[PDB]
Amino acid sequence: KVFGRCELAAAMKRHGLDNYRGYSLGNWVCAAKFESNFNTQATNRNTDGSTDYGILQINSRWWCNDGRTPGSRNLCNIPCSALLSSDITASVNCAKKIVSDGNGMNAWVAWRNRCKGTDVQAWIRGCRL
Repeated sequence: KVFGRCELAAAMKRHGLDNYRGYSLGNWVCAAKFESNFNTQATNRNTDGSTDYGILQINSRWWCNDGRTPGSRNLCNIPCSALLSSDITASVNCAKKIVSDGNGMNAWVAWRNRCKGTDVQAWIRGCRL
């Protein structure tokens, strides 16, 4: 399903992402906007054969199992399909592991290229949170 901007901000906050590892809610909303356009069902195949899943485009190379990414891991211990649910719990929980991995939100290349350093608070502006 496709979240509204404020609807996703609220859901992310409810699931504990606001200021998680020091990243304000606007960072998370901005990342989701450019990764998936707020669509939980978003998938994209990578050149190496791995696939990115869900609102935060989490990659099967490391984080989830899709049964078709040779040599990969499943560090979030979930089927990649869980990342496509209308319920964002699995995506949020896995994102918390990813952002704790060492490079912070730079793990999301779209965040680094389109969100990092910008006025990310604009993404939650006007939202009842």
